[PDB]
Amino acid sequence: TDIPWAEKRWTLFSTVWYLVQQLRFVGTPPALRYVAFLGWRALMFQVYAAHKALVLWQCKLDAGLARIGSGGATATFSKTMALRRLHWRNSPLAEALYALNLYKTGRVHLLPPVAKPIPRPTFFWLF
Amino acid sequence: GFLVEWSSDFITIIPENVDIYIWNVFSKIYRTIPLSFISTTLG
Repeated sequence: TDIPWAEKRWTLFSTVWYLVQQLRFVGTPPALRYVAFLGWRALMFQVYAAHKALVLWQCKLDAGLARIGSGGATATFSKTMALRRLHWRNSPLAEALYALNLYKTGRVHLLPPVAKPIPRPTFFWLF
Repeated sequence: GFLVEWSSDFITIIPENVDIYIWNVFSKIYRTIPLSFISTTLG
């Protein structure tokens, strides 16, 4: 009941994606799809574990960088930024500008605004 | 006997059950053609 009229555009890209999807849904038996589903789940769990490790590492790294920045005492980090990194709410430019702000003025609590969601790209009858 | 069949229409004598059975068997036989074709022609 709530589909945005932009997911219902008929374009030349979508009449081929239709064939890809119709293969996956009607031309493949549900048992092989189930096996692939299990495998993909296991893979995603491994990837999430890796990403969490990396996020904690980033927290130490920036807590260390704020020390150079302030030159003196500051050693903490921002938990807000850790949680925002875990949920993919930063653009790469925001990360770079935060790193620079840390390196130059400490100021661990000044955070870039937030990333906005990407809109669906459309060209014409083409895609 | 044989004349009531030989002298009437044939789609009204035959039930729909047999048409559904034939269609089901045919459908089940030829339903793996897209995946087979795709996997053949792609090396």
